[PDB]
Amino acid sequence: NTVEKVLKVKEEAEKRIAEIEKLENIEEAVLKLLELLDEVIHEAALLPITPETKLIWWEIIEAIALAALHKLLDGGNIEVNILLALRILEKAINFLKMVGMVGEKEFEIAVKILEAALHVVLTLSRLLNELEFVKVLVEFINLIAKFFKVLKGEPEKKKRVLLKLLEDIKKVFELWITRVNPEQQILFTELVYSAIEDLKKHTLEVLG
Amino acid sequence: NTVEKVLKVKEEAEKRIAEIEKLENIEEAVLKLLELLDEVIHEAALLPITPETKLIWWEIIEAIALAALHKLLDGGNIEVNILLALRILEKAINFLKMVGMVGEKEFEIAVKILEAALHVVLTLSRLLNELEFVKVLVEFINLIAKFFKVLKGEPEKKKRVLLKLLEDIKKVFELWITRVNPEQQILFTELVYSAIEDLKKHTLEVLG
Amino acid sequence: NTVEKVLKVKEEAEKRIAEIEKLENIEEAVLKLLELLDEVIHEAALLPITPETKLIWWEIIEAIALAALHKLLDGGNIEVNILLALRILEKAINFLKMVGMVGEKEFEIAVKILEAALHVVLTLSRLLNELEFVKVLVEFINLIAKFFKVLKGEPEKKKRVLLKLLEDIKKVFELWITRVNPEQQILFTELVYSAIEDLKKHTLEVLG
Amino acid sequence: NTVEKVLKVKEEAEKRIAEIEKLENIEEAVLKLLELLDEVIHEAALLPITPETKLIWWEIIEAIALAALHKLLDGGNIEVNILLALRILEKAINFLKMVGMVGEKEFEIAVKILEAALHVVLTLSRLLNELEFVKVLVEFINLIAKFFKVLKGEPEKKKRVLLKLLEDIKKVFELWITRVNPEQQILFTELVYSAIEDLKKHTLEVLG
Amino acid sequence: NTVEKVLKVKEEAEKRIAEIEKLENIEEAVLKLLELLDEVIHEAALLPITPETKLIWWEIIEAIALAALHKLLDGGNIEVNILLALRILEKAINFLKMVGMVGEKEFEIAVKILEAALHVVLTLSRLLNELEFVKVLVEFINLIAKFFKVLKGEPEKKKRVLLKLLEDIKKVFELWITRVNPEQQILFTELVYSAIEDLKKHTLEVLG
Ligand SMILES: [Zn+2]
Ligand SMILES: [Zn+2]
Ligand SMILES: [Zn+2]
Ligand SMILES: [Zn+2]
Ligand SMILES: [Zn+2]
Ligand SMILES: [Zn+2]
Ligand SMILES: [Zn+2]
Ligand SMILES: [Zn+2]
Ligand SMILES: [Zn+2]
Ligand SMILES: [Zn+2]
Repeated sequence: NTVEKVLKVKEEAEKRIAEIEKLENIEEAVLKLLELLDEVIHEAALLPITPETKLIWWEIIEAIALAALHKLLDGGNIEVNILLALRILEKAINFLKMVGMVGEKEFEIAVKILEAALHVVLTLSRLLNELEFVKVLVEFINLIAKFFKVLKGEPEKKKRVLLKLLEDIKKVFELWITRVNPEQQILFTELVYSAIEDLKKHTLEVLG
Repeated sequence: NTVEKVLKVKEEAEKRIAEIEKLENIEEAVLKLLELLDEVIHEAALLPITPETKLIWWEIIEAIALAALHKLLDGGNIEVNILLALRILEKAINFLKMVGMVGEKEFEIAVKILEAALHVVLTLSRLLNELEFVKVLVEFINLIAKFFKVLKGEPEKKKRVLLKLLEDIKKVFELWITRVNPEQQILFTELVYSAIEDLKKHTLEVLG
Repeated sequence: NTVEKVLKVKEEAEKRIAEIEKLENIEEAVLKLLELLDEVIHEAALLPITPETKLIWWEIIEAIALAALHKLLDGGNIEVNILLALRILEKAINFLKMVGMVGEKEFEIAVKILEAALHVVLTLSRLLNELEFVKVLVEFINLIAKFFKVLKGEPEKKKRVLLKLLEDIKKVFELWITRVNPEQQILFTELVYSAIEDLKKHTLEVLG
Repeated sequence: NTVEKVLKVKEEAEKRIAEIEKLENIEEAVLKLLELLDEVIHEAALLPITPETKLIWWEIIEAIALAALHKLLDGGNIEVNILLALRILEKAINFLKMVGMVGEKEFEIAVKILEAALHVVLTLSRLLNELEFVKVLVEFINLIAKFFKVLKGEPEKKKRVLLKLLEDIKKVFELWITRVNPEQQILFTELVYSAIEDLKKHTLEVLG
Repeated sequence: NTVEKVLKVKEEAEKRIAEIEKLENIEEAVLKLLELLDEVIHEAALLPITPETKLIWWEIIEAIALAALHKLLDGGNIEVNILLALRILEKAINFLKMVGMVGEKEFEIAVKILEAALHVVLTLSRLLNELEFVKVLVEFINLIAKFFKVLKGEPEKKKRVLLKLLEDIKKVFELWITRVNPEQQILFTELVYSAIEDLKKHTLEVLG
């Protein structure tokens, strides 16, 4: 049966997650987690999707992704780690496209993954240069736009989630901007606020 | 009749624009929009131009170009996006050459395209390095000189448009220069101001 | 009986695979595996195909091909190894042609062989020059088009497999393109995206 | 017998240490000490480890490491010296991995090396910029996590050592933070306290 | 007697080594040393091997190989020198094959030759381009796999030697990777780490 295959995949994935967790070397652990995500998504693509297996696939993806993000917080190069976080998010979005329609549980899981990735990215970007920080900010805003355009749901819930993410981003940016001299302050504030407003317009038209 | 052909081209172009707008991947969307612009210009070159069809052709070009520029604001690599904006402007200038004489409506449309490209370029160049920023500035000033050399119109209107563009450039540059140490400040100020003065001279002699 | 002959061939092939695995020199090992594959295909052509023997033939082909691909990862010249991987894929496609109609198990085996070849090719192509890398990419996209044109199955499964392969290719290409200067970036991006869209068109029309 | 070989190695290492101490140029001395450490570790890996030779190997490694760290305090480029301290610590951790089980004396020696490296790193990082200082802090916290993950011992002793190291780090950080403006203060305090809490969690789970 | 012949070979080999050492031109000296190695191996193949003569043959091979490697460090073309180091290693491996069973002294000599070749290769590859450096790394990892597959010994000693070699390679690679932009960083890290994991799997299966 298909469900039996999915739970076998889940068991093997948890075993591999424990094995990687016992690897004592963070740089070679995140790559193994990414390869595990790739294998899981390949297996998911092999078999046809059904409502009962969607939740199990989402739990597998959520476990692997959260483990990988926390490992990204545990040492390495900052820019490489930010790139890896964005790539994990992109793989999640591709799986979202493949799985099609989602329910409330899948919506919650996807929002959890997005929120964890956002927190990791903000924590890591606190240590970048000015141009790199603002570039990472703009890139993540565009990624949020893509994620909300692919993911479907009731407009009110998506609006609330978007507001929460924007408040997180704004808090970090308003703390960070005080170090960049009053003219670069104006430049970066205009750029970031325009990006946020364009994001709001895009997702609000998506809601309609 | 030529007019029905041009309106059919317009209908097809709007249909393709909607299709591209629903493509969820920005990097593949700008390239498709540029390809659509190329096909539209090839069709325009195929049939001979008349006063009635000029306006319709300009609306098609305006729609495609504005969509492409806004998509350029929506994610990608900064330098590639700036190059693509300059490419869209150059295609518009080549179409202006092909058309020949331009009236008031066509002048207004072309000025709008130029202003949109300038705003996109400034917004994106805010995130570049020093040398790359100044190189982009000089390149866009030269592009403005070429655009005003090709385009014909009343000297006072062109003077007002040129002054507005120069004020935009000067505002962005005067905000940006405060971050580059007082000697590089003198170097870049000399270079940029000389470029602007040469642009003024060239366009004022173009007025004739 | 025919089935007895097929299992005799299978046993001989496994014995030869073990012998080659104990050969300690990779360049001679891949060629010996290719010769074994040729012998197996000749034997398959000699006997008439039946539904029960199709699975056994596919298992033999799968074992030999996966062993040869993993050996291709284990040392040699990069370009020769890429060519050998493509040759193994082409031999599998020719066997697919000779066999004809396939079930779900044969579909899974063929997709697994294709994915193993794709991963080997991407890994080996990371070390090529710009032009060679893009040439290998385009050649493999055309090979994927041929493979999907020859292989028959339900449109949804083929669409999912194609999407997964395209995501893999886009992953590697988007990591690689950041080293080739913002103008070659535009050139290669246009070329590769046009190739991918043409592949999508061909495959989707094949599905219908 | 292995033992007399190990004391030969010890005699040669001490002779080379004296020779390097008489070299009057600090940049060439740290590199020579690192080469000597590499040679000693190669010799150690050559022969199989025994309980009696473990102590002698640890005394040799402790002598070389302490000499190299003190030489790192005696002049050079700050960032290169911090990097070299981290690499000495990483070599000690790799030797910990190779040896395996560690007794009380080896535990004391390893903690001595770790504490010396920490004090050197804090002293040198006192002269860095804000971003570089906080990056070095986070890197060393992750290195402490790796060191405690590899090294085994009674939970209470490891807890006490961890508390001592954290008090050292916190004292230096609380002195340093008063110079970075009240908003960057909040940013860096959040980041550093989160890193310390993660370190505590990881180590305490390792103890269990 | 055979032993007398072997010591005659040794005496003339040392005489030739001194003559070559007095040659003042390194390019002609490495080729002469390689020719001397070829002559020695031909002589060794001429007479049948015995337990007593194996050690003497290994001392001759070790002397010639170490002299040739150090000369490779003393000037020439970087790529040609790396190739020549690999050829010296391959000749040593072929001699290992022809000799057969290996004791502890021969194991020690072979490991020393391998380590000398590895250090020469790392030192010379420090000055290559990105693609050439990674290609040399992958080639040497495959050569290490071949060497450990041909050479026989107790699993623990081979495991320790392999771990030391991997730490050497990782040290050089982690110093080098910081210059290649964060996306090529991910690409090369995935490639190299996968190669190292495959090497570990291969030799650990060989140990069993
Ligand atoms: Zn952690
Ligand atoms: Zn939040
Ligand atoms: Zn937008
Ligand atoms: Zn304006
Ligand atoms: Zn292998
Ligand atoms: Zn894949
Ligand atoms: Zn001192
Ligand atoms: Zn202390
Ligand atoms: Zn020399
Ligand atoms: Zn070494």
